[PDB]
Amino acid sequence: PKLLNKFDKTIKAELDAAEKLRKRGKIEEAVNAFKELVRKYPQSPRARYGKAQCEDDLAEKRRSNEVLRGAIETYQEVASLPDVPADLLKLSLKRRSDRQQFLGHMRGSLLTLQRLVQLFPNDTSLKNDLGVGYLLIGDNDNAKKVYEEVLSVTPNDGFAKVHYGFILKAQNKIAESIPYLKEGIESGDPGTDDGRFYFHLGDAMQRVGNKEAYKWYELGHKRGHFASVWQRSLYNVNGLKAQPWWTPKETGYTELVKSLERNWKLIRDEGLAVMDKAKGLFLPEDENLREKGDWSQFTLWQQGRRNENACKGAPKTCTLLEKFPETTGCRRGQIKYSIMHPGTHVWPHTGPTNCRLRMHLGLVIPKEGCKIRCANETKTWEEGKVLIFDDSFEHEVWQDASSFRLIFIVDVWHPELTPQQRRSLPAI
Amino acid sequence: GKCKDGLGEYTCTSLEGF
Ligand SMILES: O=C(O)CCC(=O)C(=O)O
Ligand SMILES: [Fe+3]
Repeated sequence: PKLLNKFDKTIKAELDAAEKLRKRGKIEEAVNAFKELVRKYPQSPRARYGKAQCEDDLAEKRRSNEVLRGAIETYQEVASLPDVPADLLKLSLKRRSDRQQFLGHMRGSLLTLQRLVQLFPNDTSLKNDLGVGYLLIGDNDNAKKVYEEVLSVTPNDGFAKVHYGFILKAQNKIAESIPYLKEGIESGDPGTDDGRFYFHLGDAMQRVGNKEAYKWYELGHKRGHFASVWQRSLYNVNGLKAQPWWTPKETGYTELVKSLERNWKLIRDEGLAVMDKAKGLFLPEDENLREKGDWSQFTLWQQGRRNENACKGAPKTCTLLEKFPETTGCRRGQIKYSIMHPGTHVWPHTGPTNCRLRMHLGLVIPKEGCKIRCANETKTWEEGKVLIFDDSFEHEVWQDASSFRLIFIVDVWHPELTPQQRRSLPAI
Repeated sequence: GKCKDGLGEYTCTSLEGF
């Protein structure tokens, strides 16, 4: 932690006097002190870094995006001074990149990370941070290149292994991803004890038919990442009643359920008219959840936002649902038609959050061949009837009928969420 | 990408500061 250059050593008493104000929680006094030092010693890297750290603390205290933007600029100013110690330069830009990601400036974060790697090309850990940068904007191709270079220099870096494995799995290279995820988690390196990697390791093992999969679910549950071996969502509010199957009465949404069941044929008829006359509005499932088959969805609400063009194709259904904010305001759910054809098998999986319950209304249900398992219980749909399950539990679907199967999916807020939580939880 | 039915993205939420 060598932070002082030749000059900063001669003014260390003034620098320490300012930092002491910051460590003693006197943030506003600290900012003014470091501002004065910056004004008096405009080339001091330690003074400039002190100003940035005080601005950083001030933004936390005030919860101000505008103050944090100021800190992010001051962190950069440190890097442009002459004679900056390498440790100070690294610390300053790293914090800058971190704070850019916090604000959602992912492109800015990436440029900072590319500068850090150009300045310190032998620093493996900075390359790992850059790979994460790419993963956050969904750029799996560039993330993959970065971790390949890291695994070339240091083959047993456990952080690079799990992220490499995560990318392979996301690219549907299931069997290839398993040794990277497994060895990465077993390395115990910092950053590998993460629920995402246990989730995808157990799932890749389930898909290749490896019984060891449930060992990792149980280890993930023992390490605190999963509520149970069955319930493996990662964006959770703790304490919510956890139960695979729900009756209408237990949810308290009886008016919504009665409305769906009383009016189900109207919902069916608008779904069939879209199939027949606007089938381009049904989009294929795009989350790699199928082993095989054809499965498409026509989405009316997503993240609590009404899809206006979609509601032009199902206007009476959209009018009916407007009455029920417990589903239309569910920012962690959707409302959508779901069509599935014969020969379809949906892999076991869970949704991302325990904050919703998922209702299925049967619209066109073949007499045989269609079933849904949630946890250890298999059920089937009925036309005009609502089924309710918590899709944060492992569930699986088969379509082996002789014709198409159409249902209506309505997500509601978990009933035990308070209104404060419903309005403040980030959308998913 | 968004996490609708599954957990396939590296992150499912969006960061918007404070
Ligand atoms: O049966 C369907 O259309 C979808 C099944 C499923 O995985 C879900 O409802 O989350
Ligand atoms: Fe599902």
